[PDB]
Amino acid sequence: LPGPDAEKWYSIMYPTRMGTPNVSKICNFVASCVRNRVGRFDRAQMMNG
Amino acid sequence: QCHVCSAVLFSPLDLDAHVASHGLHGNRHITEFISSWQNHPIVQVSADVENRKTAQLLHADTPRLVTWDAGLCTSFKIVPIVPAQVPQDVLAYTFFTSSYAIQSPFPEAAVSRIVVHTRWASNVDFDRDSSVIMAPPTENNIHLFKQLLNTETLSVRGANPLMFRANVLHMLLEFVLDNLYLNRHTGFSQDHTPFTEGANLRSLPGPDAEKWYSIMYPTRMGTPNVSKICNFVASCVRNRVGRFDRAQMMNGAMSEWVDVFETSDALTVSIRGRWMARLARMNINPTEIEWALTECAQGYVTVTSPYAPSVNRLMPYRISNAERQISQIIRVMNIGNNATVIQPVLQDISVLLQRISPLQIDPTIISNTMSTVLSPASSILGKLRPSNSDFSSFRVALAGWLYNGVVTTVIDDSSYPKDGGSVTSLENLWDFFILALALPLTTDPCAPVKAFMTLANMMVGFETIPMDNQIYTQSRRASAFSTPHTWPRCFMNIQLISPIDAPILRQWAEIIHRYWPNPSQIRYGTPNVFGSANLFTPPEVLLLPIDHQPANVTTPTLDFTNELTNWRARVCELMKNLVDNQRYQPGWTQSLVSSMRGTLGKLKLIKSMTPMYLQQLAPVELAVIAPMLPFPPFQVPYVRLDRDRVPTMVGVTRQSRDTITQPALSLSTTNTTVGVPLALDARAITVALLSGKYPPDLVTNVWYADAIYPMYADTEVFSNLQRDVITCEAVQTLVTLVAQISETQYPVDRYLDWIPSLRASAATAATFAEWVNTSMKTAFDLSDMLLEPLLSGDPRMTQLAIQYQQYNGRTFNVIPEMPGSVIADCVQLTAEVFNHEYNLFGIARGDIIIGRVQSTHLWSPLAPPPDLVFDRDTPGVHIFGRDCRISFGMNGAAPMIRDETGMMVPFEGNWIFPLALWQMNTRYFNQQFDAWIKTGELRIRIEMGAYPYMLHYYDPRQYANAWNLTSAWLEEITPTSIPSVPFMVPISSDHDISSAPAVQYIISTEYNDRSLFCTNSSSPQTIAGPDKHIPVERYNILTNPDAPPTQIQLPEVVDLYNVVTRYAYETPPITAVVMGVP
Amino acid sequence: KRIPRKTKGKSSPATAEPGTSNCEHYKARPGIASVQKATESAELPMKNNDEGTPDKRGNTKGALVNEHVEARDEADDATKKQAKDTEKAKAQVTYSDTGINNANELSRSGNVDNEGGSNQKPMSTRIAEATSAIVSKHPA
Ligand SMILES: [Zn+2]
Repeated sequence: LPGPDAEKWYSIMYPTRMGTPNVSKICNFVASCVRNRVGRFDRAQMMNG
Repeated sequence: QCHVCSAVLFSPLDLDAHVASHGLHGNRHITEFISSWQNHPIVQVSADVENRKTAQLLHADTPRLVTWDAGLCTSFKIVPIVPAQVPQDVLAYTFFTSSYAIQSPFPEAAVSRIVVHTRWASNVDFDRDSSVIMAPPTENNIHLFKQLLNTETLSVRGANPLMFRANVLHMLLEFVLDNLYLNRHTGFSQDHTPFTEGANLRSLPGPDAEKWYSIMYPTRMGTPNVSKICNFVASCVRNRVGRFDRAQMMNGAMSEWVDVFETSDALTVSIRGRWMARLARMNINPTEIEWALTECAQGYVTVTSPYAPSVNRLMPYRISNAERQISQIIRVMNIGNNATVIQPVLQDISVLLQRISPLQIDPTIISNTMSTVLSPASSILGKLRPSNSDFSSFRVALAGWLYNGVVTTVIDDSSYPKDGGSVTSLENLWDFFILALALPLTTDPCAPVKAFMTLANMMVGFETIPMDNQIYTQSRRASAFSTPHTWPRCFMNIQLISPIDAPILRQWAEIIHRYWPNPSQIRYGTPNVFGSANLFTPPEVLLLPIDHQPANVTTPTLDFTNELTNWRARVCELMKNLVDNQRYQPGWTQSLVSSMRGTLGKLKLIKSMTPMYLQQLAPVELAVIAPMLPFPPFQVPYVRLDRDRVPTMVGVTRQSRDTITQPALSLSTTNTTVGVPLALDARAITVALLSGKYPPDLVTNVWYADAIYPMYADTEVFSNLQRDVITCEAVQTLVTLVAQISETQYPVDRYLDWIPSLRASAATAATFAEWVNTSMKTAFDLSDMLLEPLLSGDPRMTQLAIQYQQYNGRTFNVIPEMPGSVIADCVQLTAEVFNHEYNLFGIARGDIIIGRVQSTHLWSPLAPPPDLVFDRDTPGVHIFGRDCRISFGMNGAAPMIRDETGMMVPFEGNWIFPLALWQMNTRYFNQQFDAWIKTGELRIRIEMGAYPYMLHYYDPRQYANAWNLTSAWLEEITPTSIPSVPFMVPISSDHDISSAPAVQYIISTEYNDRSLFCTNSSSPQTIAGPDKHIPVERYNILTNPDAPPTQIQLPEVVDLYNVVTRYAYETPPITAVVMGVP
Repeated sequence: KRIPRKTKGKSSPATAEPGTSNCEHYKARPGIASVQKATESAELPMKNNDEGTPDKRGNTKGALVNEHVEARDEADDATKKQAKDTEKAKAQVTYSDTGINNANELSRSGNVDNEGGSNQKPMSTRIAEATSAIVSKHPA
């Protein structure tokens, strides 16, 4: 997404992308989450380019 | 002069260079043409040569296929790693007073490795500048694996492990693309050395010849001393040296092909053999060339190409329609609704057709015919403007017949009558008359509908016709009938137009239905040799919306048989009927009937030769021009009036026939018409039709024999053939390579699966395709476009295809099945070879194990003892998934980490980590684990699949610790980049040495040290350290006595001593003698 | 003999016979010169349309403009070039303002990517910003 910066947004948007090194509550939740639900999964492409 | 081509030479001593083109070995040109009736030779040179002294140019961006090579064709050299010199018992050979020093075929060093330096020792006339060069394994080579998409990473001295496969594939592509050379027949020399007595030897062009014998002839040195090299030499045979056999086709005193024994490698010799076969099978004959030209000239010009019989001549100009059509499709996609692309082609063809055509247009004919001194005889003359000499619209319309499927020529909106119009106004009637004679020459799929509806519009208010719905009244501008789905039922069926209500309009519809011109076709080109790039049509026809006839200039000018003259007469008679009784011109205070009828008759009958020219001679000129065009005609069938069979859309498909994917229509289907629309001014076309004369002395044989010669002396078909060959090769290579990194459905057998990679997306595939395209372009030395339109829009394709649809949903899918491609086949072969000898390129298969090994034993980490390694079947191991959660242990408790099964284990034992685990969080781990690996019991196996490596040789008699290197690697493996795995291997020694402890941490799981050539090459034996003799199986044809000199075990192991075929062709320029037909 | 490279690569007794004559006597009606000039003009090859293709780093080449707007602009440019070639202030053949409603025409530009998304931020910067979030640093 546009703006002066997006590094914070890449972490806020996708909770299940962070690594799981600890045994903290956030880490436990991320580990309990499902791995294959991130970003786009469907699209409607009609014309090349 | 020369008695072969009747060419005049100023200096008789330069006749040898001229006859060299005909093929006579007496004692830079690309095309040489001679004219029979005149003294004006025409020659061609490439577009960038010199001051261009009265020579034409070859503007095609031709590739360079025929490239020679005078040198040994090996690609793997042998380099020393740790040099060492030893005492010798024999120093040199002596012959009377003189003495000669001993030379060794292999470097005398403690250890030796095989690296890859393609064309390291090669003398080439034209280098392709591509190279795969490996530094010795002691140095690091990561620039070759961070090539393609490691644009931004977190460490400059690292490579992304998730993207190794694309880099390896592109490296193999370079390795096979820069070895496309033909061996050459440089001279030989005898040898009376007491070891190679009587055997011929090859000499290389350069400073010294005796320098290059120890290399390429290992058996020239005998067995003076007792070493491993001497032991290897003593086992080979003494008769497989130098020349094997030659040919009976002697050129002067030197043969024209030869087989020799010298150092080489099977991969490159097979690649060059396949390239030789592909180049040889494309050969064409001068007789074929002359036949093609003489039957392309349409019988107006005959050519001849004399030559001498010689087998050793090569000129690749023969292709197939399958390869001819793929490039046509690529060129069609190149446009992409860009009028700037198509404007120069049409403009240049218009100019060339105007220059060639004998028909010259002078508007003075109309002024003379209408001898005037407002009146209808003056309004028409003021409207056609017989003073403007710009008639480019007529020639552009003529040139547009060749590109029906690309561009549609329509009458400009301004030409139609203003704001509707009424039969009431003289000015308006003339606009209609002008439009009516110029409409039939357009390529618009629906011209007659506009022609009928313009008069229907002008006639509103006087007479009416029925309509289909209350949305479309009769007063509807004819400019909106640009699509076949709007043809009125009254126009498609006359009987609904009642003669009681609309007699004049019914007559107009009747005349359109019967006397509208009908299409035809004409033969052209040479399908036997030049192929055919035409789609949706039979491969030897041009389609024309005009019925052609045999060409004779004596036909009557008022011949009411040709469609154009018949159409003019019918339109004029209909206008006479319209204006005869003055039922449609109220308010005309005079009786202009007489003047109007006089003008209409005087314009109906006129001595205009343009209809005859269009009927007879113009198709001949179009058929002559068409084969030589840079853009071969792309044509869609003309239907005269059948609404059922009117094409509407043309598209290009990338996916396969049996796939269910995203519907991605090509950008060419977005046009409202079948192609890109352009507008023409009907006034110029009408003036051109009404005025035109032949020169007062026209002999068509002389005129065309004279005109064809300059335009055939400057041809580029012979270069477009190599162009589309290269295009087809690139297309196949691209589809195969992208299919091996994306999960497309193309059925290639995969050999590089063990190398880690990711599912390539659209962007990754596009970047890889761009790199492949630019590598091929650089290798074949061209700067124009190829494969570039395929880069746009998700280039995860399977096969190229083009199709067009009719009005009633009917389609026509054209799928040109393509033959094999030597580039892709050789890529597959070198992938097979790499699958077995990956270690030669600096890639180690398997994975590494991290753990403390403090012992005084001497073995290579690449070849470890069995007990040190462990796998998933070893009892007590712990396999780790992604969800590893390190928990601290308080009150003196040991820390715990999460196994894949949910159980927690301390930092001790044997573990199995995927590389992704450490790569994800490399900072948390080494903080927690490095203290337990240095002086602990933790042992970790990191499964990686394939990984680059570099070696660090250490002296085995002194203390050495690899903790610094291991810690540097562990701290430098950040996400999106890994540095090469560091290894610490001992040094082989031929003398007994002492032992010192050595701490090692990184050891390979499986065997990876198969790139080691030999250890202590200049010593009787190896006592301490890794032992390795000279690899016998690689020099198979020398050791194995009952082995034919041709057999090679290429798929398993490359053998670096083979028989190579060397020869010297020559490529004479395209010569032709043009003669005129009486 | 070394053939120079076209484009930069990766690293970067006797008697005169009675028949021979050396004086011309014929002048061609379709002139040799006239035809050659036109031929070399038609002989000029096709223009490359590199718009929309990715670069070495992955950024798509071109200018950020709407697709139909780019198509109309290049149609106008083609009309101007036709007028210049025809050396008249007004061009008879126009690829623009044809009179056929062509409002669905699309021509490649730099606005779209291969993944069907906008190019407001060049791709390399998008990948760099994504990877940045993941990075961690040495413990304080
Ligand atoms: Zn000759």
